[PDB]
This record gives sequence, C-alpha cells and structure tokens, in this order.
Amino acid sequence: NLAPLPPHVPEHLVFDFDMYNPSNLSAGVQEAWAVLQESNVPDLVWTRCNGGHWIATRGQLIREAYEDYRHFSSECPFIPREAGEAYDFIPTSMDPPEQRQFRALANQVVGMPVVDKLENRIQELACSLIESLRPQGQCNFTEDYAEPFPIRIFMLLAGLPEEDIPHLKYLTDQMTRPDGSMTFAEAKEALYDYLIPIIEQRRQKPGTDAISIVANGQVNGRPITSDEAKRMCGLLLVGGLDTVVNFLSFSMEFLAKSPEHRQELIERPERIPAACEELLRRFSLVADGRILTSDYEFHGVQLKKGDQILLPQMLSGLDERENACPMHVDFSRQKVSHTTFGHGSHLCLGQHLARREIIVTLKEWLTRIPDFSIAPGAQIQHKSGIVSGVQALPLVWDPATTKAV
Ligand code: HEM
Ligand SMILES: CC1(C)[C@@H]2CC[C@@]1(C)C(=O)C2
Ligand SMILES: [K+]
Repeated sequence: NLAPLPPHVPEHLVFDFDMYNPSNLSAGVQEAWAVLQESNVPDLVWTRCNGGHWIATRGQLIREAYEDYRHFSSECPFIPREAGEAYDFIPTSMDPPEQRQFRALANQVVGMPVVDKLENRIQELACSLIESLRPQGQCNFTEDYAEPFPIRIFMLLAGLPEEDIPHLKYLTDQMTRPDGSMTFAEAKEALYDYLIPIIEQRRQKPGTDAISIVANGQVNGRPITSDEAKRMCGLLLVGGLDTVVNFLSFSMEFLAKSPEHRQELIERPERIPAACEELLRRFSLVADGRILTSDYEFHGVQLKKGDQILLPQMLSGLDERENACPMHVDFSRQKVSHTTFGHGSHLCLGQHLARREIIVTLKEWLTRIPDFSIAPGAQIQHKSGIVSGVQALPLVWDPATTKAV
C-alpha cells in the first residue's frame, strides 16, 4: 500500500516503485530497477511505497548525493524508516568526521593485506567445492557454491563455527530482503545477541580472528567500546554473508546463458579481471540511501529535513548516460563506469575481498567446468531489496566435457 503523498512532494514526480517487490521483477532485477531510467522518468522521483521516499534515478545525482554528507546523512540509510532508524552498524551509520577512525579499524580485518593472507585458502576452497561438483553434472548453484564459498571464507576470517551459518544467514537476509517474519530491529537484536558473548570472550582472551582484532582495537588511539565492537562486527557479518553470495549467482546465471562470453574467457583468461569489473557493473545489486539533514533544494526539487532518499548504487552503471548500451555485457568495455561498491566516504571496505572471490571463482570454475547451462525448463527468479539476489540457479553440464586439474 501507498503512503499518502506529503504536501511538499509534487504530484508529477510520483512514481510508485517498490524496492522490495518491483513490478518488472520477472524480467530480471536489474531490468526491473532500470524502468526508473525509461524516457518518461525524471532524474528524481518520489515513491509512495514502503512509507514514502525519494529515489535518485541517474548516476549523476547518485554520485553527488553520496559525496554530500552534510545534506545526505548515513545516520538513517535503509528504507523503510523503521529499518533506517534501528540501523546502527559502524561505520555505515556514521558520517565524517567521526566515521573515519572506525573505517581504519575495519581495514585491519578486511583490507588488502588481509586478503593477500587469505589468498591460498580462498583458492583451495574454490577448488575443493568445484572439483566435488564437477563429476555430478549438475548443481544448485546458490546453495552448492555461491553461499558456502564466500560464507565459509568469512566464518574462517571471523573465527566462527560453520554450523552457525544457517542461523546467521537467516538473520542477515531479514535485514536486506525480509520475508516478513522479522523486522530489521528484531533481526539486528538477534545478530547482536549472538555477538555479545563472543565479543566479551575475545576481549578477555584475545585471538587473531577478525572479531578479536576489532574487539581489542583502538580508534584514533583510544580503546574501542564493547558496544562499538558489536556494531562493527555486525556489519562485517552482513557484508560477509549477503553480498558476494548474491553477486556470484547473477554472474554465473549470465555465463550459463551466454556461451560466447564463456568462450571469450576460456580462449583468453587474462581478460577475467576486466570481465569481473564489467559483470560488477551489469549485475550491480545494492541499493541503500541517506536521510536529509535539512530542507534542501536539489536539482530543482525541494527536499525536506527528514525525507529519506534511496540512492541505488545499482543504477549508476546501468545509466545510459554513464555507459552506452548499458544492458550489454562487453568485456572489452573501455570505461566501465559504476558505483557498485558505493561512492564517497563509505566506499566498500570489502571490495578487495569481493574481487578476489569473484576472480578466483571465474578462473577456477571455467578451468574445470567450461561448458554448462541452466537446467532445462527452469524459470530463474530474482528477488529485490537492499541487496538483490537470485532465488535458485539449477545448473547442468555433461561430466565428459569437464577437466580435473
Ligand atoms: C559484491 C560484493 C559487495 C558489494 C557490491 C558491496 C557494496 C557495498 C556498498 C554499496 C557499500 C556502501 C553502502 C553505503 O554507502 O551506505 C559498502 C560498504 C561496506 N562494505 Fe561492501 N560490498 C560487497 C562486499 C563486501 C564484503 C565481502 C565485506 C566484508 C566482509 C564488505 C564490507 C563493507 C563494509 C564494512 C562497508 C561500510 C563502509 C563504511 O560505511 O564506511 N563488503 N559495500
Ligand atoms: C549496503 C551494504 C551492502 C553495505 C555493507 C552491508 C550492507 C547491507 C550494509 O548495511 C552496508
Ligand atoms: K539509525
């Protein structure tokens, strides 16, 4: 249902897009969001769905807003408003200047040098999973690879038992694509319930896992509090359990449907890093936003203090004003413009981990299973939310065409 239009919002800018269930979802989630960029549609629209909020539809406005933290605060970054208000993860719920000391701590646990440390175990895991699947001639890609591969890497980094995944994965999903059984506040409270005793424990007896590092850490040279450590560790869990997991399934679905693209990467595997970046553009998948700190005129539209504005990271690279023929995947694309990992001071801290996981996946999969397709008859369904994903991805191949390494 539709929230009554506020007096300040002009009627001609109303476009009732539902970020948790977009109209055109059956055509693909990126396609469904791209309807906001059809010729009829202003650069900035108001939807009455999900309590009512602005949506910037073009990369120019999305970038500008993400740069301007004085007008567009990350204190309430999720729609609906109750989710945004409850949202308190660190660093994302904080604006500069105080945000920054916390980013620096987070970088000690997910930064380039840590990923270099993880490199061999990331490869080993990719390979053990793929080799196991290779002979079977089929898989449920979401559950058999996309989920276990990035998630087990995160649980290893965090020093958490793998048997805790189904519970944590359920909770993180309720924050990004809720099935209605939990509010965001409830899911958050449960993630923190899980974390609290582990944080206390690791402050007492420090290990070398990510939770210990964060929990015993300093920010601008003063000790982090247990509450700060919990708000940072929660976010890290979310990043680990619901980002790359979804992205891998979009990419593999595309490769399953497009032999010429796989052929290109089999014939020339040096192109894989560039292909990674182009898939990160075409199959971009995050959309969160900001809250207005004051009344502010933006691109000829009056915004009011407290208005929420969705700034979909997904849309920038799909914008035909950033990338010609945006829905086409071109591994040779000369200037791959996107905001897939965000923009401004909250630029994704996990992006180095994410690119390593994706590139290792592409290399190792195509090396063993170069020819595969979607199970015949399977109608692939996407799902939309703060992070979008794929419900299920049944794949099939002829074992005879595979190669053990
Ligand atoms: C394909 C994978 C990924 C995508 C597309 C993605 C995207 C994003 C986006 C758009 C933001 C900015 C949100 C905002 O401005 O409100 C962000 C921030 C963040 N990301 Fe990622 N991310 C991914 C992977 C990961 C991973 C694997 C981790 C951790 C293991 C992670 C950790 C974080 C953290 C801690 C921040 C907050 C930075 C801040 O608020 O200063 N990311 N990411
Ligand atoms: C929007 C995000 C992808 C980014 C990292 C996890 C996530 C859901 C957040 O709350 C911040
Ligand atoms: K908040």
